Amino acid sequence: AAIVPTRELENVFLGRCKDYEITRYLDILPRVRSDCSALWKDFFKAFSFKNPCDLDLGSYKDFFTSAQQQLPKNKVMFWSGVYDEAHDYANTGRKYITLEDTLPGYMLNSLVWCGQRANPGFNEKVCPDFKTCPVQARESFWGMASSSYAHSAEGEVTYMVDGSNPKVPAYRPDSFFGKYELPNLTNKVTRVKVIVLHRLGEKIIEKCGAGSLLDLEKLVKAKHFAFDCVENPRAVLFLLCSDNPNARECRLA
Amino acid sequence: AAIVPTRELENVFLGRCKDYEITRYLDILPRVRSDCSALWKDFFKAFSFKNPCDLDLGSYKDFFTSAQQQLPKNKVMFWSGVYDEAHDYANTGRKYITLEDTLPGYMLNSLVWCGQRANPGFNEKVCPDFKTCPVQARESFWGMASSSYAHSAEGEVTYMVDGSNPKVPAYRPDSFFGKYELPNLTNKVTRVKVIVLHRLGEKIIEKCGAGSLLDLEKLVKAKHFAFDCVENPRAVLFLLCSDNPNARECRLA
Ligand SMILES: NC(=O)c1ccc[n+]([C@@H]2O[C@H](COP(=O)([O-])OP(=O)(O)OC[C@H]3O[C@@H](n4cnc5c(N)ncnc54)[C@H](O)[C@@H]3O)[C@@H](O)[C@H]2O)c1
Ligand SMILES: N=c1c2ncn3c2ncn1[C@@H]1O[C@H](COP(=O)(O)OP(=O)(O)OC[C@H]2O[C@@H]3[C@H](O)[C@@H]2O)[C@@H](O)[C@H]1O
Repeated sequence: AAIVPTRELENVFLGRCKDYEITRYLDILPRVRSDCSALWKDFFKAFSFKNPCDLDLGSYKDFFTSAQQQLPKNKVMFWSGVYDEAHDYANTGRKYITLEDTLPGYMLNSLVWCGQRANPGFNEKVCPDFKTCPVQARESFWGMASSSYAHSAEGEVTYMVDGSNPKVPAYRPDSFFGKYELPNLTNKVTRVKVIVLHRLGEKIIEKCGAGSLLDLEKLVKAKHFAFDCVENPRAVLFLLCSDNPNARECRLA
Repeated sequence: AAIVPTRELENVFLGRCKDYEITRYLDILPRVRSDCSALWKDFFKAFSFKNPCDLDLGSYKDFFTSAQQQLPKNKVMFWSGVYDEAHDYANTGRKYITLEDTLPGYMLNSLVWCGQRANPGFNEKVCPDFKTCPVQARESFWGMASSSYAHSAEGEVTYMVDGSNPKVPAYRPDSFFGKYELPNLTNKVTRVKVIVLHRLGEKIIEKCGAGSLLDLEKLVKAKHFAFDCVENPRAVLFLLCSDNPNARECRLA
């Protein structure tokens, strides 16, 4: 494990960008004003010719400004600890939007990149363990992405959490949700709908109305939002049951 | 009576190629030897500067010879009628490979294009509907696509079909599957396993052992493959029930 940057970053970013422009999410999400080139100048300038750890929460502000899309009322989803589950359920924009569906999220998803001072101004060979930079440098991209996404959310929002992780509560201030989403939700949000995942054949850790979720309910209420919570709603249980068919909580009548 | 084609077709095609090339199906599918630019050559030369209907089964043969990646033993799936449920089940290469997960597939999926013979060799305004073009010109691309895909399979293959369509038999000789995939399976293939879909709260139309599935079962046995069949296997079913959780077919116990 040495962190390997994405080869041909500009070309890959440009590809993804053009592809999304013309063919992805057309009626689910609006297009952005900026061409794929300017977005690049914007994304490049933020990290290039600077040291890997030489970045703040303001670095990519210009990019995120060009790249923000109006988000559909009531359809915005945040997730913690449940990447595969939340994304199957959200269903590629069809049921809910996730960051990964937005242009910015789509473009940069799974990509690895960093600066250097020497020409060319980005490092194509190696990249530092993120644990070695200042948090605001290491969070500077996806933190600002979350912030900007949460800011744009209107209506009901939905949040999917993991209620079975004995080592990690369903809700925590130190997650990205906790740090960058929940506190950035505007007064154009009305209700927070929490979906709690209860892993098949695993012990239930976080019940709804107790521990960290109650903690969360208090915060939601404090922000003058409406709040509700569900544990394993049907629609979701079945997604679950598909990968673990012979599972107990999937006994068909 | 006529359809609009995909804007900036080459940008889309290349962009896609580079995103596939660098970032998609890495642990799952291998890369091709050709530069993106070369894939764009064999491909454009097929339909370019011709009547929109001047296409046949061989037109794109070089493109499909180029874009052709070996396929992993046993993970290869065909479908007819059941698109979303098939790609849902397959799970973006995790459980099965679809034609759409492959380089040629990925690239052109959903795209609309057509030659004209005047500059620039393609029409950017308008293009023919389905029935408007002859059978071999309508099926030149996706049929040749299906051809190689099939030619390349090994071990167990998998066929998912619609068993609830009064208008269209689960199996057909004149489907893309029956015209192009089936005839081109090789002695390296050993078994064809069918999945019959039975849409929820809809009336069963076809069953294993019968109708076109029996026709099919014989055709298999005659090319010397083992055969197998199942109707709404639990794993499949649960996906279906996630969209219609209220349906009788999946009352929990
Ligand atoms: N798509 C992304 O690259 C990305 C990653 C994390 C979070 N987010 C945003 O914030 C929320 C999810 O993150 P969270 O912290 O609340 O829960 P989280 O703790 O589950 O986020 C971690 C998950 O995101 C990816 N990831 C792993 N390590 C990461 C790292 N250190 N930095 C960023 N992502 C990492 C993995 O899929 C991982 O399982 C979502 O609502 C989303 O909007 C986006
Ligand atoms: N890639 C396509 C494709 N792309 C668009 N379409 C495709 N059909 C088949 N294929 C391929 O042949 C098989 C399905 O063909 P067919 O049984 O005719 O699909 P069907 O379910 O009969 O085809 C459904 C519709 O989708 C169109 C068809 O022209 C038709 O308009 C698949 O395994 C796939 O490999």
